[PDB]
Amino acid sequence: KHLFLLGGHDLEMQTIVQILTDRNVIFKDRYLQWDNALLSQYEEEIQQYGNKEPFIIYGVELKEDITPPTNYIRIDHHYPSALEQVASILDHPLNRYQTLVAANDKAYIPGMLEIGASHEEINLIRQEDRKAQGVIEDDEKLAQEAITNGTEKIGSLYVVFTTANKFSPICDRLYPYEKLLIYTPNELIYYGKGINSIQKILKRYTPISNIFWGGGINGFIGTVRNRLTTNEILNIVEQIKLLEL
Ligand SMILES: [Mn+2]
Repeated sequence: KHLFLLGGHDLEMQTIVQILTDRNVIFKDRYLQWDNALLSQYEEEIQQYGNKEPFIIYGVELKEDITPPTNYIRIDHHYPSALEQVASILDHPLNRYQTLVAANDKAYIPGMLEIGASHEEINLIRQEDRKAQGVIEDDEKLAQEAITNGTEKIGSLYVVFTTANKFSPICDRLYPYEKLLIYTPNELIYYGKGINSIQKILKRYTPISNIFWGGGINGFIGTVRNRLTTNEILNIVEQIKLLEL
């Protein structure tokens, strides 16, 4: 008797829920999100089924903050994706939509281009991932108005002013880009090349406790919402634009 505990919600997890549902496999979805994708949320299930023989508990991208039981199998990324692993466990053959979900999860748009995604499949997967991540229609429409009316190109840098709360509707519509700076009155995020030079600027204005970053070709660096004043953000924006001279 297999039991799945699900973690952070994205297109993959939403595609996993659908496969589990169509294979009649029991799962508990606590509508979790990356900020709280912890094995601790499921202690009630861990204490009912854990170490009991007949049950195998699969954890799907669950952070193991408490000690897992003996009948726990971890499903995460390191190499197959959680969707592929779950699909091998269930011997479910992935359809085209599902192979594109897996590719998008592993490698964003380049991963879909490598499997031969048409332009309208990429848009559809991108749109469906943004919905599954909680982007509301308003941010989509604010991204279109920001791109159309508040986007200003300087050197290789895209600079976008917006009142949106989520920025993926902007990123996905401006891709491919080399440098992208998105700012609101309350936060800014920088995407693309040169994150370390942007790092010097941000530290001149805030502790590193309020800065978040990720490396690589899809690298980014930004400030946590409302941790900088609007005046400080406006000043930081100018200094980033002076890096293009
Ligand atoms: Mn994944």
